[PDB]
Amino acid sequence: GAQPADFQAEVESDTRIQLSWLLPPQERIIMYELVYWAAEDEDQQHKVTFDPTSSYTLEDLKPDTLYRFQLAARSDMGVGVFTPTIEARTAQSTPSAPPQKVMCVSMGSTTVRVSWVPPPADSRNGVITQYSVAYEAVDGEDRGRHVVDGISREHSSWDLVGLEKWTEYRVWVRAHTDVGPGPESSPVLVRTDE
Ligand SMILES: [Cl-]
Repeated sequence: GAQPADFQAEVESDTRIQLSWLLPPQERIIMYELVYWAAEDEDQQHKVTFDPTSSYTLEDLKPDTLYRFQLAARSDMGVGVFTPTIEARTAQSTPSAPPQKVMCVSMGSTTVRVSWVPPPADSRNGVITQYSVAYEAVDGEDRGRHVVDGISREHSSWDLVGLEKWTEYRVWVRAHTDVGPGPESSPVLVRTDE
């Protein structure tokens, strides 16, 4: 079939982009071939073939990723040439994995230093914009969770202050993008001095 006309891409979400084009005039269209790839990894292309239609929503894409697309039409006369490339970028998401390497060390009777590294690069789904640290006493009177947020992305540690003396705490660390919070780490236990 003829090169598809008015081929366009619309971002729908962090994982979905809708492609659309014109139905070809007076052609016995049989199927379409959609070739797509991430701009950052142009050696890895994907093709999906499908029955005739004028729109296709690609799903399960990677968040915050610039994608490129080309479309070809197969008619009873065979497959034609591909469209020029078009592009669209999926939205960001929240992180899909916690901060890694979480450690806690007592720094006195009422202070604990929490340290971490960012979640793996492929699970950030956007630029990491803040961290939060949650803590909860294991024993003692206040058994509630307390959360410190707004920790800037350049921090790799944070001091929890004002804790109770000789008290054990659970500590969890969580990453955020502009979209919102990701999951928190598995808890690390730490006890204050004296
Ligand atoms: Cl929390």
